[PDB]
Parts: sequence; structure tokens; C-alpha cells
Amino acid sequence: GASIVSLLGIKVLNNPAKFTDPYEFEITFECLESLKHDLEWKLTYVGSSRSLDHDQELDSILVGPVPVGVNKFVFSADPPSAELIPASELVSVTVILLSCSYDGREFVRVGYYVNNEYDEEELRENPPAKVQVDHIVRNILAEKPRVTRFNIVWD
Ligand SMILES: [Br-]
Ligand SMILES: [Br-]
Ligand SMILES: [Br-]
Ligand SMILES: [Br-]
Ligand SMILES: [Br-]
Ligand SMILES: [Br-]
Ligand SMILES: [Br-]
Ligand SMILES: [Br-]
Ligand SMILES: [Br-]
Repeated sequence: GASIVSLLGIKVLNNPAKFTDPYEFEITFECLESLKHDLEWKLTYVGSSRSLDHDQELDSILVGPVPVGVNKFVFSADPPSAELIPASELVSVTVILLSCSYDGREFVRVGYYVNNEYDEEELRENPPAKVQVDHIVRNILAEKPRVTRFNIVWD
């Protein structure tokens, strides 16, 4: 049948923000019938393939047992370790992926580009090799999400 769960709404909260501030999304979804499993929402920091920071699962939350109908919650996750961020992640945009899975099967993914920019000109012109995370302003490009749905088996 149709997907048991549909994504109805997503709001990126507290954006822009310090690099060290939690990511926060207010999510509205609906669930059409009772499910055996909870939903697993997770946020993945895609990072940079050249470094040791890539494809990090920041946090997950088990949501359920989900009452049939419209549901709303806030997904929060702390940012990845400042210790692993390479200087290139200021230069080029990075990606964060908010996804939901059911019994390990991903059925919806929302991707966002994230522009990290130093908050003073000298840093922007002459960025230090030791990434000064405390001077990064994180801007999630919230008006250009990439939403992908996957057809999964439910129960
Ligand atoms: Br709203
Ligand atoms: Br808020
Ligand atoms: Br409603
Ligand atoms: Br994507
Ligand atoms: Br910059
Ligand atoms: Br945007
Ligand atoms: Br489906
Ligand atoms: Br689908
Ligand atoms: Br499947």
C-alpha cells in the first residue's frame, strides 16, 4: 500500500547558529496504521571524505509506539567533535542528512547543504589550519532541502 508514514513538515530551528550549537528540527509526520516497531530518526554528518569526520551518525531517537494520525516532535543532536573538522569544510559546503528508518529500513531522507563561514574577515581571508570552531557561523541552507522517499516493507 501507500507508505505508512508520510513526512508533512520540517522546520530548521535556531539557524544560523554556532558550529557547536545542537542541530534542531521540528518534524511533523503522519502514521496511517499501528506499527510493530518504533521509528528511528537519525542525523548523519556527511563531513569530508579526506578526513576522519565523514559519515558520522550524530544521534538517533526512537519515536513510538506511534499513535495513528499526525505526530510532531523536535529532533535535536549535538554537533560532531570539533577535533576532527578539517579546514576545507569552511571552504566548501557540507551535507547533513536527517533520515527515518523502520526496523533498519530507511524510508525518508532529508538532506541539507550547510555553509560554514568564519565570523570575522581576517579569518575568512586567512583561515587558520587549526580550525577555530568557536568562530564558525553555521548556516543550514533550509530553503533547499533534498527530500528522498524510499519504498519499504513495513509489517
Ligand atoms: Br511552523
Ligand atoms: Br526553538
Ligand atoms: Br492537522
Ligand atoms: Br541528499
Ligand atoms: Br570562511
Ligand atoms: Br537556503
Ligand atoms: Br513504503
Ligand atoms: Br514511498
Ligand atoms: Br524493504
